[PDB]
Amino acid sequence: STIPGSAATLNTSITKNIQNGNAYIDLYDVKLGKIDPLQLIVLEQGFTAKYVFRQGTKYYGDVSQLQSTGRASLTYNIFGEDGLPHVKTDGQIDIVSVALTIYDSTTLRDKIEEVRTNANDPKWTEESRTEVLTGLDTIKTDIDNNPKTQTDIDSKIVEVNELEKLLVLKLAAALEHHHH
Repeated sequence: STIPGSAATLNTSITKNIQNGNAYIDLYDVKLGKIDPLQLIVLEQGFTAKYVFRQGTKYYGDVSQLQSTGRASLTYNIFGEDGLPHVKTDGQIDIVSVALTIYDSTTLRDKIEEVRTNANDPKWTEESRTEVLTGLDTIKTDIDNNPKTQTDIDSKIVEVNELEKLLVLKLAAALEHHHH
């Protein structure tokens, strides 16, 4: 919840990015400039924070530099008004470390739009179109609102491919409706 003596606390109300006290960032959102890591914490008056990501063998000071998915860390270094690190009551430097999952819904989102476009072709029965769009809407709502791992993203791509196979041609339906 809040590290004893720390001037910062994780903003758990930002449920797209914070779950179970862990952070998640979707590179899709990053490329749209939608993610400001500073908005994920609440700071006491008189203190500032600078974030630093560690991923692989590199530190990154700008969220826009994240380019690979996987596990990483997100740290907020906390500074007093003099620009120096805050030292807490307990004699330790004030830093807030958060486990980070980086994922990318970009290909899933493209896939979803491709199936949507396909499904909207009037050659498909309305009943199959509707079932397919319903499944796509469920997935899209989920990724819009809820953080995922890349494994989960990849599994949803498979679900989307499978949904697309539910489309039925009006031609096929008209010939099933025939009687000899």
